[PDB]
Amino acid sequence: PKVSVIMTSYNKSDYVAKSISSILSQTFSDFELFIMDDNSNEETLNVIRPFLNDNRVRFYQSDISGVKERTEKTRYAALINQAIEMAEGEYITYATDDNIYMPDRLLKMVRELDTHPEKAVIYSASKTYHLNDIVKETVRPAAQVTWNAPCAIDHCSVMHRYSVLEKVKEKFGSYWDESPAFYRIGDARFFWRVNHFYPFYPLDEELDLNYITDNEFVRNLPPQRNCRELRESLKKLGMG
Ligand SMILES: Cc1cn([C@H]2C[C@H](O)[C@@H](COP(=O)(O)OP(=O)(O)O)O2)c(=O)[nH]c1=O
Ligand SMILES: [Mg+2]
Ligand SMILES: [Mg+2]
Ligand SMILES: [Mn+2]
Repeated sequence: PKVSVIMTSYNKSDYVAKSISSILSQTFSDFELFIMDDNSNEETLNVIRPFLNDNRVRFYQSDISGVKERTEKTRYAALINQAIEMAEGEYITYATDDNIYMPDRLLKMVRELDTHPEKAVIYSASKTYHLNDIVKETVRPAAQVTWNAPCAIDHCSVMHRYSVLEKVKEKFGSYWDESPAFYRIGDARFFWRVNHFYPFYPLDEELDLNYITDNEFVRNLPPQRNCRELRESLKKLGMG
């Protein structure tokens, strides 16, 4: 397939169907969809189950269980890294169980990369609906080429050439960073790695959607490193 969509899933029974469905109904149909479930509850598994009937879905379920295992690594990064190793697509993109793809997302992103061989990483604008019907709408723009993606661009707004992954692994030893110190902003940390070698090219269109309302787990992670740290290191890096 031209595109490998890598989605992660953990206990979002009320939302995961809409997420999956938004991918399976894309106008661009030449993709494989990895559903990397991190050993979710019964309710979640049962919502996902019918979608496994779609011949494009490649479902993998971990055996992870308990606070030690959930806090040993940034789980989604480990899952994403696993999927990357199995991916057959020329282009790679990410999805989650709480994010919705707009119908022409894959089509528009694939066209951008097909058309511009010089661009390796692209990103679109993203929209979040704050609920309570809608009380607030937040848009994350995609107006400029950027060498400083961390915390400015979301997990779910990017597509890149597979070849990007080689470079990243060559320097850092892995693709996404599994260190649990980057649990809250794992996307930013992976974008930080990519930004050592590639700028992110914009698609001034809103192509993904989030809905939001306007623990022994938290207490067992290491101190969390933050955005500022990443942005300053890239500014010092001085690639742009
Ligand atoms: C907590 C956890 C999340 N995940 C997945 C669920 C989501 O697809 C992804 C991000 O988690 P999420 O809870 O959405 O974090 P955020 O606070 O950024 O919204 O990680 C796992 O795979 N394993 C886990 O143990
Ligand atoms: Mg061009
Ligand atoms: Mg996030
Ligand atoms: Mn989320």
